[PDB]
Amino acid sequence: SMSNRLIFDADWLVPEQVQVAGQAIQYYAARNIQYVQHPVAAIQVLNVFVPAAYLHGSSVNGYQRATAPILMPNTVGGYLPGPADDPQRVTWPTNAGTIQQALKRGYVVVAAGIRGRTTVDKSGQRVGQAPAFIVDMKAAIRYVKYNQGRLPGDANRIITNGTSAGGATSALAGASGNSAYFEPALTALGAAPATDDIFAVSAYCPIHNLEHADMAYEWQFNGINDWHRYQPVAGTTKNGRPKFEPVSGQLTVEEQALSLALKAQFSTYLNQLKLTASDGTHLTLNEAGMGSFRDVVRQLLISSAQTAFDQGTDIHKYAGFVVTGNQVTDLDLSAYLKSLTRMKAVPAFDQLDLTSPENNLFGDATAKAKHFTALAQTRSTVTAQLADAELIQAINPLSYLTTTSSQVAKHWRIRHGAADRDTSFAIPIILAIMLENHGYGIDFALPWDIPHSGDYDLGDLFSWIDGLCQ
Repeated sequence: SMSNRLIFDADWLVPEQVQVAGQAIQYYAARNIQYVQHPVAAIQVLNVFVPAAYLHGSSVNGYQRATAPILMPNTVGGYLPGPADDPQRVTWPTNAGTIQQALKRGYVVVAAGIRGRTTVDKSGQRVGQAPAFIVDMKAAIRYVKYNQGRLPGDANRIITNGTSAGGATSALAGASGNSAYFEPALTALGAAPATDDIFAVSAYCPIHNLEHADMAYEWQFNGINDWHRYQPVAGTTKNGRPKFEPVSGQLTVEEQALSLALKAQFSTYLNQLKLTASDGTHLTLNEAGMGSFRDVVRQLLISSAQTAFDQGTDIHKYAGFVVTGNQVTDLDLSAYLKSLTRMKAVPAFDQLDLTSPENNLFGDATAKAKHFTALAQTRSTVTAQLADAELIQAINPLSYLTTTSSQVAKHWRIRHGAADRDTSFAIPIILAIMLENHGYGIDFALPWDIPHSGDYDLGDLFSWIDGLCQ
């Protein structure tokens, strides 16, 4: 209610400790903070964790109470709700280990709970479909910035972090700072009267650009007709984590037809982005999906392999690499992809029968799921509506990056594993190249033999943050 003044009080902070790694890391915690005045769901609270030194007037890793970075990780995956995280959390989903390491590194951590597509309100109505996830993330950032003077950490050094749909959430927060689109939603929640632009983005395998992801996926995987992925199993886990088992299928003839069409469409979409190489050349694909853009994808995979080769990894786990002396000199990209295998069927994101996580993300209180592409609406196998075009644009980080803007975070670190088939490699590459081309700081790689996952390179992520902030 209006009684909630959204004022942080450091007297709320209580002392705790956690092991990392062989050592007791001391910090203070304030949990279950209602970060808006009119929440519609119990999940909309945030936790604050502060290195102990900052309540005792001292320093950690070059930082102090006034100056520490504020890491804002989220636990969103699959566009599902993401509970507020905690270094003590053992319940799934959690990146508690990352928070423990972040505190040791001197970062203030503000971990906000985020609605997602299955969230319902007290009356059982859905209230977490798009754009709830990003509205909540923004409302948490606003809480932090509004409380700059009271909350330890520098609110001008907010760095979001997330994996998968949570990586899209982090990227979207960095891309969409202070966008008017979201203001009515934020006003209706009674979010704090502050800005929501942030300093830097960390994103692992961001599942974004949804309305073009089907095109990209078939550009990458057309010609591969079997798909292999995972499905939940029964049993009850001590920590609530889901357990999985493999499952596969073969594309139907309908799917093969759509696949070849979606692949062709990708070239038209890609070329019109006007992506440019470092020499100024337009990165393009021809009608067959071949060209300088494909050469960039290949070179990033060769670079991934070279880094691994140099460490004594056997890169011939996968097919296609040409090694000459000590150098990975080329790559048969089709062979590599056949050995990696296709994960998703067709379309991979906007399913014709509205059964994907992304379909459900684009539902609303009336419609459980919607299409978000013209192709899937036209070819729908169930009665269905298309989501509003403005909403689809508003939740795509690329919509904001057609220019050099100062609402956009200046610094980006994006990773997508070279063994990650949850979206085409083209999707994070497009994001990275657009950022580069518009003058933003972008540190990008496809780490070797990494699956769909995040937070596996914290030493390097933290060195990047410290390079920006110390």
